[PDB]
This record gives sequence, structure tokens and C-alpha cells, in this order.
Amino acid sequence: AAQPDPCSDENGHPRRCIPDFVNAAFGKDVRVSSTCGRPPARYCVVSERGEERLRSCHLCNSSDPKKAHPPAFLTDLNNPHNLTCWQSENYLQFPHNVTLTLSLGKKFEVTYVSLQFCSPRPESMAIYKSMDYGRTWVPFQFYSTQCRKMYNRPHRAPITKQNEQEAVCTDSHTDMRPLSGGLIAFSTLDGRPSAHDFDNSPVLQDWVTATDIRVAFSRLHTFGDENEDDSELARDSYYYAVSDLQVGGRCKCNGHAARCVRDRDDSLVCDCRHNTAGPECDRCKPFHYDRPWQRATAREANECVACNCNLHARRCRFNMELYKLSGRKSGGVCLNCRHNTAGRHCHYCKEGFYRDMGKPITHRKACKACDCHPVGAAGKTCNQTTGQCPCKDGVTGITCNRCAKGYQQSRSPIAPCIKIPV
Amino acid sequence: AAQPDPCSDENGHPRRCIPDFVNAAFGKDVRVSSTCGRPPARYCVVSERGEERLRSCHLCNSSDPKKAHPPAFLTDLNNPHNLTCWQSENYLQFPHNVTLTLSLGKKFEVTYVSLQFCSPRPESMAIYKSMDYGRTWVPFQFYSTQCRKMYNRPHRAPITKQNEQEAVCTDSHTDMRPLSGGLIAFSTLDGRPSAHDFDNSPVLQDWVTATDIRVAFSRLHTFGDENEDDSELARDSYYYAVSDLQVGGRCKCNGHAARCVRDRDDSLVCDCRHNTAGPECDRCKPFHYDRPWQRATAREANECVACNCNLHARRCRFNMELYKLSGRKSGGVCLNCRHNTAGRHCHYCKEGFYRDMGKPITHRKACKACDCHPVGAAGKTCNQTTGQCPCKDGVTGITCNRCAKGYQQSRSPIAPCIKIPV
Ligand SMILES: *[C@@H]1O[C@H](CO)[C@@H](O[C@@H]2O[C@H](CO)[C@@H](O[C@@H]3O[C@H](CO[C@H]4O[C@H](CO)[C@@H](O)[C@H](O)[C@@H]4O)[C@@H](O)[C@H](O[C@H]4O[C@H](CO)[C@@H](O)[C@H](O)[C@@H]4O)[C@@H]3O)[C@H](O)[C@H]2NC(C)=O)[C@H](O)[C@H]1NC(C)=O
Ligand SMILES: *[C@@H]1O[C@H](CO)[C@@H](O[C@@H]2O[C@H](CO)[C@@H](O[C@@H]3O[C@H](CO[C@H]4O[C@H](CO)[C@@H](O)[C@H](O)[C@@H]4O)[C@@H](O)[C@H](O[C@H]4O[C@H](CO)[C@@H](O)[C@H](O)[C@@H]4O)[C@@H]3O)[C@H](O)[C@H]2NC(C)=O)[C@H](O)[C@H]1NC(C)=O
Ligand SMILES: *[C@@H]1O[C@H](CO)[C@@H](O[C@@H]2O[C@H](CO)[C@@H](O)[C@H](O)[C@H]2NC(C)=O)[C@H](O)[C@H]1NC(C)=O
Ligand SMILES: *[C@@H]1O[C@H](CO)[C@@H](O[C@@H]2O[C@H](CO)[C@@H](O)[C@H](O)[C@H]2NC(C)=O)[C@H](O)[C@H]1NC(C)=O
Ligand SMILES: *[C@@H]1O[C@H](CO)[C@@H](O)[C@H](O)[C@H]1NC(C)=O
Ligand SMILES: *[C@@H]1O[C@H](CO)[C@@H](O)[C@H](O)[C@H]1NC(C)=O
Ligand SMILES: [Ca+2]
Ligand SMILES: [Ca+2]
Ligand SMILES: [Cl-]
Ligand SMILES: [Cl-]
Repeated sequence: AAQPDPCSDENGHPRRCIPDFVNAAFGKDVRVSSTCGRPPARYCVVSERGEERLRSCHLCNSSDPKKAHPPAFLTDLNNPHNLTCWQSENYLQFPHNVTLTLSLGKKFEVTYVSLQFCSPRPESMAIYKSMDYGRTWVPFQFYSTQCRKMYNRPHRAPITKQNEQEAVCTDSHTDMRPLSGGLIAFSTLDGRPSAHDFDNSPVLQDWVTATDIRVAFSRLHTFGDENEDDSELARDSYYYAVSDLQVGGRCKCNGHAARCVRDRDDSLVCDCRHNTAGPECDRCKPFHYDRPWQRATAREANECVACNCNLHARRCRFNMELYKLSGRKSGGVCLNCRHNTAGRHCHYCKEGFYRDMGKPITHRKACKACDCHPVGAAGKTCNQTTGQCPCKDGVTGITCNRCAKGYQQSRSPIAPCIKIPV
Repeated sequence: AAQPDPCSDENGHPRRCIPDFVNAAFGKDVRVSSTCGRPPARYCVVSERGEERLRSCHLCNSSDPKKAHPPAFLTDLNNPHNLTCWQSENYLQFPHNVTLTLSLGKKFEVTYVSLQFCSPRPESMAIYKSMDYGRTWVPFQFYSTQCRKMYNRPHRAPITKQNEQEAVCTDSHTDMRPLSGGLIAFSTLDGRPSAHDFDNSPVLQDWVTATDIRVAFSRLHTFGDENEDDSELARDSYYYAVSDLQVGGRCKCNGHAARCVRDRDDSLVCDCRHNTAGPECDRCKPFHYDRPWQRATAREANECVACNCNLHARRCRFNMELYKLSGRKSGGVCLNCRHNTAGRHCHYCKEGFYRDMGKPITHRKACKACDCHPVGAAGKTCNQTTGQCPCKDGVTGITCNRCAKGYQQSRSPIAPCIKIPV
């Protein structure tokens, strides 16, 4: 409304535009492996304060909305002082994997994934992404007190330039453990050495990109003393619960759009600009092949450029050697010049025709036929630039259609203009 | 031998030449209708002196050479004081036609026909020519005392410009009649008003031309008184006799030869020069059609001119309009230029080729192909004068086979030379 076009300058010149930052999980329906309440079943909160165990107990009943704890409560608006949470099934045996999967449907770039717990935090969990609509999954971040044993990872691996795309493991989640309200937050870029100029890092750009997100919990904080780790069987306090799940980032458009939006088929997609196309504006638009696709940046917008064919070609092709040689200015090449033109830009007239000046090069019929005079000219093909036909001695005119001054017209087809003698 | 070429200058330049003047009848065998001596038979000379008739009589015997009087004696060398003469049969009735026919076999121009009589001269005779080898005959001159009656001609008709080709009749032969040694002489040109510049009179030129010559005698000078013209029957003095017949002129060559001469088949013909041909040098030689045939004159030789085709044509054609327009200099036109040349003189290179300078225009291969570079040039056909092909941007060379300074070679066939940018 009162927002001017972000994809272009105040002079109409292109500039980079990126969709707004969002929690991309807000309002979304998250898929989970486990939820309490079917069949209804009692659970207990355990309480630590002093040296006393208040085992407070309530009923998870999925058919009772006052007592239901559905995945929906993960991405509803979170009001503290009145929290809602999803809560897993109870009595979790070990080993296990209680998964939450957020499917975005469209590549985003993600700056963080975060959760607020109603229960205590897991001893162990992981976060994973899919960059391909959920056919494959890839570790994003690990949390655990036995990184090695549980996930086979070094604890707290330093991140090198050599692999800053590396999913590390840590126990930082354990620092100062409350049993409620526990926050975990994975910033995709914390501690990655190229973070400072993300804009020019393609490796981080890949790292942070995903279409879906999975968090899996695989071990509960052991309580009840666990003096005998013998107690394999579980209890009604053996569940996870979460009040809010967020995935912070923005829609992936390579700096060539100001928003994503819902098409026909209800699918999210970039509103591509800069004469770009594809769901992420990952490629140039037709006939806009003057130079290579580039992702925009702070300084350069890198719009896709229309190749020039002076209105004599439908299609266009990019040629890198030409680009290279031009000093990376232009490499487009026209195909099937159409109005008896020829050349790279359909910018000159095929032999057999010539350049009708006073009409401009863009003009349908900027190329005129050689209509060389049968008897006055010495051949059929005229000068493509100038129109001039090859004239016999004594002849003039563009088409050789006249004797010159000093000459007299014969009725010989071979020699039609003879010089006045003296 | 010690005679330099008469048909050319002392600088080798053409000049008019004409065969020598001859009596063309000398030595020739003349055909006659009547000769005495078969069978042998007595004849009489009648003699006038005082008032006495010496009827001297001798025998014409054709088998006796001391007494034979054959046509041969008409053109044998005449020695006066020892004359020889042919003599007709005797007893000539009236009317009659005793004819002598000289066949030259070749057109001559004739300045006179002359005869010396042994008998008295005829009262009436005529001379005729053939301009066509004796198929037709045409009056040349008439002699008679009754021009009107005998030849149906006005006596002594004045000659007008209006017909100076007119055969007149006269009685001049009768002036001071001896009975022996009588001379008659017809000069073809006496009294013809154009005679003075014959050289430029085509009508006299035609008048004097012939191939054969006939003299016919048709009435004898009446003697014996002829008091009674009743005497129809004739007598042994009623014959003609002639010692010498001459036909003065020269062989017809239109000023383009210094002699006639006897070819294969024994026929007389001009030794034509000035690049002329035909029995009278009446036409130009092959490939020598630059200008029209002309008869030579005192000032201008009017040689036939070779047309110029710079050694690229076998045949040649004359064109009068071109001649006219050139100011009557030249009108020749070459046919089937042969080494990929074209034009009037095969003097320029067909489209598809061009003029290889440093080789001369006469050179087989003075025309070189356009070998325009497939990728460097913008079309196949090059400049016929210069060789230059139509070059793409950045290309140079006659064949467009190189990038210019400032340009770099691509491996695109469309645009093979790109400018170094700045
Ligand atoms: C988890 O939470 C759910 C939701 O509260 C609880 O499930 C029960 O849900 C049913 C809903 O049907 C509630 O049943 C109620 O009690 C009646 C007792 O019997 C009388 O019913 C009819 C009244 O309509 C009389 O005509 C008849 O004479 C009986 O004496 C039920 O029968 C009623 O159900 C009625 O609902 C259906 C449609 O659902 C109608 O078509 C029928 O007519 C039917 O009568 C009535 O709704 C029940 O109260 C809920 N239980 C509660 C609140 O305790 C589970 O109980 C809860 N689970 C646990 C373990 O807490
Ligand atoms: C017009 O002019 C001609 C030419 O003079 C005259 O014709 C005569 O021509 C013949 C030529 O043969 C002359 O004849 C001569 O007189 C001979 C007389 O008879 C004797 O002949 C042979 C000699 O060879 C004897 O053996 C024999 O016993 C005879 O007694 C002729 O016979 C001769 O002719 C011989 O010639 C031929 C070839 O021609 C031979 O093969 C024969 O053997 C043959 O004998 C001999 O030549 C004759 O003299 C001529 N007459 C003359 C001079 O008066 C005409 O007379 C003349 N006409 C007129 C009217 O005047
Ligand atoms: C817990 O359940 C999830 C959801 O099905 C399992 O997902 C697999 O996870 C492994 C390891 O990350 C991947 O290699 C597979 O691609 C996932 N499969 C599917 C179908 O999504 C996960 O394996 C389970 N946990 C354990 C320990 O087995
Ligand atoms: C005398 O004889 C000559 C020779 O045959 C005749 O020639 C003809 O002459 C006439 C008149 O000149 C021509 O028209 C003919 O062409 C000639 N004919 C031939 C065959 O040559 C001539 O006619 C004779 N004289 C007379 C009076 O008849
Ligand atoms: C939020 O408001 C009150 C605060 O006391 C709470 O008890 C109630 O259950 C909540 N209402 C909702 C979530 O609709
Ligand atoms: C010519 O010479 C003499 C001269 O007296 C003459 O009588 C003779 O017949 C002639 N001889 C010839 C024509 O052979
Ligand atoms: Ca909530
Ligand atoms: Ca003689
Ligand atoms: Cl295109
Ligand atoms: Cl020729």
C-alpha cells in the first residue's frame, strides 16, 4: 500500500529484495509420532522444590479439549501465563524417537529453530532438515550428554573453514536445568566462520536452506534417583511436552523477490522479479539470456538481462565464451533472425538485401531487396550497408538505372551508356 | 623486289593500294560469232584513191596460218608495220551482229575500250558490259549514223547528273573515215560530270565496273555507190576486220590491294590487305568488325579494324548504334567472353569473381574467384573490382579471414571477433 517497490530503485533500477523474516512454523500443522490422550490416561508432573516430591497428576484426554494436548498447540500463538502444549504419549520406553516434523513446502533459508518445553528438556535430541520436500533428511544440530555414544559425534566439535557445514553436538541445553519453561534454540549460523559475509558464502547459503524440519527426542532426563538404572520400565512422568515451536527464517528467492505467495494448487512460491523465474527465482526468464543467472547481493541486484535482437528474433541463447570475451557484459545470441536480417543481434541485412536507412534497424522491413537493374548493373547482389549495385561504365543510380552525365543511352543490353566523344 | 609495301606507310600504317593499270584484254582469248576461212574463201579490199577502184583480193584460209585471221590476232602484241587481224566471215547479210566477247573473270574497273580496224569502221556498233560473269549484259556505248533508228537512242544525248550512268550514242567514229587503220575509243568517263572526283563517286564506280565486255557490229559502211539500196545481196568486201582490241583498266579491289593474282582453280582475285576479304576486298575479315567496311580513298585507307576483347573472345559483332554513338570510332562487341569475364570487351569480371590486379586484363586468369571466408564474411559475393568481401564486425582481410586489431577471436561461427573492452 504505502510501501514502494522494494525490488526496484526510486529510479526504477533493480535492487535486491528479500521476503520478510518469519517464524515459518506459525499456524502450521506439525506432524508428530506420539501424542497423549488416546486412550485417555493419567500423567504426573514431578516437582523438585527443597527435598519434597509433589507428584501432581492430571488426565490427558484427547477427546476433551480442556484436557487435550494436540500437536496444534505447538504453533498456536503462544501467550505465556496461559500456555498450551502438545505432549507425547506417556511411559516412553527406551530407546525411542518422538518426532515433530514441520513441512514448509518451499525452500526457506532458516536462521534458527527453537522450542519451549512444558516438561523438562530431553537429555538427548536432534534436529534435522530436508532440502528435498522430505525425501531425504540431514542432521542440523545435536543435543546430548553423550554425544559420542548416543549420536556417534564428537562432543562440541570445533567448526573449521574445512567443514563449516557440520552438524555439531553439545550439552548446552543441560546448563541450569529447570523442569519447566526450558528453552532450546539452534541458530544455524552461530559459530560458523563465514557467517559475517553470508551474503557471499554459498556454503552457508546451502547449509541454511531447507524445505522441512524434524526434531527428534531420544532420551528423557532420568529422575526418581535412578539409583538402580535397572529400572527399565517407565512411569507416568515419562513424557515430553512442548508449548511452542518456532522456525525462524525467510523464504528462499535469491534476492529476486519481495515475498512468496500461494499459487493455483495452494503452493507457496516466490513472486519472482528481475526477469527471473523458477520457484526460487533460480533461473532467468525466457529471452533474457544476456548474461548468466546470479543471486542478488547488497550491492549488485544481478537482474536477468534481455538479449537484443532488434525485434527480429523470438528466441535467444547465452554464450559464455562471448560473455567472457566481452568482459562479462553480454553473451546473448539471437536465433533465426526473421525479416531477412542476419548476425548476432539480427543487426544487418542478409546478402540479397540491404539496409533501408531512414527506417530504423528495429523496423520490420529495415532490410530492402537488391533490385539491381538487369541491364544497368554488372551483377545481382548489392552492397548490404549502402544498397549500391555494381554499375556498368556510364551508369549511375543506386540500382544502376540511368546513364551518367557525359553519357548517352544506347539500346544495347550489353553497353547501355556511351560517352559523348570529343 | 625493290618496291616497298604499297598498302602500308613507311611507318607500317595503312594506305590505299590499287592494282596496276593494264590492258586487261592483252593475251586473252576473245570469243567471236564469226571468223573467215572455214571454208577457205576469197575476200577483196576495195581502194578509194582518186577515181579508181583497186579491188585487191586475197584468200582467207583458216587452215593456212599465213592466211588465217583468227580471233587470237585481236590481242596478240600489236606491231604496226606488221599488223595482224581477225576478220569476220564475208558476205554479211543485213541485219547482223558480229560479236566479240572478252571475259575477264573478275570485276575490273575500266577506263576505256578501244579498237583498231583493218577494214573500215562499222557504220553501226555497240559496246556492252557484264557485271555478273556474263549472265547479263548492259549497254556501255553506241556508235551509229542513225542512233534513233538503229539502237532506238537519242543521238548524242547530253549527260546529266540525273543519269550520268547513261549509255549514249554518237557518230563521232564517222569523222574523217579512212578505210584502214580506223581507231575507235570509248572512254568510260569522258563527259561525265562527276569524273573529276571519281574517288568519291559510287555511281561512276559502278558504271566503270565490269567482268566481261562485248562489242557488236551491226552495219557495214555502204559502198559501191549503193545508188540502188535495192542491192540486198552482199559481196566479198562485206566483212569487218580488226588488228587490235584493248580494254584499259585495273582490277577492282576497292583500294585494299596492290595486285590481283591467280589462285587454286586458276581464278583471278585481289590479294586483299587492310584486314579485308572477298574477291574485291568488299568486306572485312573475321574478328575485324570494329567499324563498317569502307572503300579506301586517297586520304583515308579505311582498313578493317580488329575489335578488342582482351583475348577473351573468339567472335565479334559490329553494332552501328554503338559506332554512331561513339562518334563513328568503334562499334565492335565481343561474344561469349570466356575466362569468367564479362562486358563489351570482356573487360571486367563476372559476378562470382574479381579482378586479379598485377595480372593484366588480357591474362587468362585475370579474374579470380571470390573465396570469401565462410565465418568471417557476411556474404559469398565480393567486390568485382577490388576482391573485397563483405566483412563482419571485427573482421578484416580481403576474404574477411582475420580479426582486426582491438578484437579477439571467438570460436563462434556467428560472431567470431569480439572487441577488447575498456
Ligand atoms: C474424555 O472426554 C470425553 C468428552 O467429554 C468424555 O466422553 C463422554 O462423551 C459423551 C458424549 O456423547 C458424554 O455422554 C453424556 O452422558 C450421557 C449418559 O447417558 C444418558 O444419555 C442420554 C442423553 O442424551 C439420555 O437420553 C439417556 O437416558 C442416558 O441416561 C450419554 O449417553 C450422552 O451421550 C449422548 O451423545 C450422543 C452424541 O455424542 C447422542 O447422539 C446420544 O443421545 C447420547 O445420549 C451424554 O452426552 C459423556 O458425558 C462424556 N463423559 C464425561 C463428560 O465424563 C469422556 O468421559 C472423557 N473420558 C474420561 C476417561 O474422562
Ligand atoms: C588451205 O591451207 C591448207 C594448208 O596448206 C591446204 O591444205 C592442204 O594440206 C595438205 C596437208 O596434208 C597438203 O597435202 C600435200 O599434198 C599431197 C599430194 O598427194 C601426195 O601425198 C603424199 C605425200 O605425203 C604422196 O605419198 C602421194 O603419192 C600423193 O601423190 C598430200 O597427199 C599430202 O598430204 C599428206 O599429209 C597427211 C597428214 O596431213 C599424211 O598423213 C599423208 O601421207 C598425206 O600424204 C601433202 O601434205 C596440201 O599441200 C595442202 N594444200 C596446199 C598447200 O595447197 C589447202 O590447200 C588450203 N586450201 C586452199 C583452198 O588453198
Ligand atoms: C524415528 O522415527 C523417524 C521417522 O520415521 C525415523 O526417520 C528416519 O531417520 C533416519 C535417521 O535420521 C533416516 O536415515 C531416515 O531417512 C528416516 N526415515 C524416514 C522414513 O523418515 C527415525 O529413523 C526413527 N529413529 C530411529 C532411531 O530409528
Ligand atoms: C547478236 O548476238 C548476241 C550474242 O548471242 C546476242 O546477245 C543478246 O543481246 C541482247 C541485246 O543486247 C541481250 O538482251 C541478250 O542478253 C543477249 N543474249 C545472249 C545469249 O548473250 C544479240 O541479241 C544478237 N543481236 C541481235 C540483234 O539479236
Ligand atoms: C486463558 O485465560 C485464562 C487465564 O486465567 C486461562 O485460565 C484460560 O484457560 C485461557 N483461555 C483460553 C486458552 O481460551
Ligand atoms: C613481220 O615481219 C615482216 C616485215 O616485212 C613481215 O613481212 C612478216 O610477215 C612478219 N612476221 C611475223 C608476223 O612473224
Ligand atoms: Ca502453545
Ligand atoms: Ca593484232
Ligand atoms: Cl528465449
Ligand atoms: Cl568474328
